[PDB]
Amino acid sequence: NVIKMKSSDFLESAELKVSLAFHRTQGLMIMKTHNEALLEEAKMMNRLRHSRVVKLLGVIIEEGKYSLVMEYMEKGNLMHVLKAEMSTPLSVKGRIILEIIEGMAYLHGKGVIHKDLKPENILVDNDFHIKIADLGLASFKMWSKLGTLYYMAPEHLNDVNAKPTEKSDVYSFAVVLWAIFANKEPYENAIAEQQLIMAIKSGNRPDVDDITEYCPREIISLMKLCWEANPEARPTFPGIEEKFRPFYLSQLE
Ligand SMILES: CN1C(=O)N[C@H](Cc2c[nH]c3c(Cl)cccc23)C1=O
Repeated sequence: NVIKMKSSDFLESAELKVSLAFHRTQGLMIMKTHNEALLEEAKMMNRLRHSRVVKLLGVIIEEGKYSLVMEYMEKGNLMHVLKAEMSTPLSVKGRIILEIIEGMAYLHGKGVIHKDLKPENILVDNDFHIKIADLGLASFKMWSKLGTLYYMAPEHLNDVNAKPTEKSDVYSFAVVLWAIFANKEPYENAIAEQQLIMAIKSGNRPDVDDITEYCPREIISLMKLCWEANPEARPTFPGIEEKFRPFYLSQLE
């Protein structure tokens, strides 16, 4: 069940519009700050309970304040971790890839298409374990009513009519795979938003040759399959896991 929280249960906040908040009992939490259906959508999102998914612990529904309260991941997002001293060994990277696949397969099993999967939505703890988050509320309908295109499937670029599918998340994952090995955002040479959109829609993808740090040939083949222009040519997350998991256990531990 979802917990109705009061802003009096918090001692102070600091904007990391997300914010770190200190609860007087449950400790550290993240706070992101139609009255009736808002709490039912909170109950629905509170059902997303998995080890690789940031849990919605509670909601603040007060006169003037409407906030979503989530579990805190002490290291921040994936990109910030990757750029902070690029020591991150290959076996840890492979483990992060496997955890992302597991979280995405869980979400799709609950009928949830993310739509905004990117390193900014992959949060990290002190042991380098990850959880998928939806900080921009891409998967919300009521709560959302009250460099980002790098991870967007070409079918949605310049086409808002296109219904997002489970294959839209597979494409985002493919670009996340490239970013994990490159330790940076793709398309550094792109000059304009319009040219980048048209280049991607015409077949352009992140530079596979721009990975100075070693990346196994099998992972490069996987990202090339996941970022295929035809959504139907992309594999599903359990299909990715069925090939990645045995590679991870026999080559990366
Ligand atoms: C904003 N928010 C989260 O990041 N985690 C919780 C639960 C949640 C809702 N939608 C999610 C998606 Cl699409 C991915 C991971 C967690 C969630 C939440 O409310």
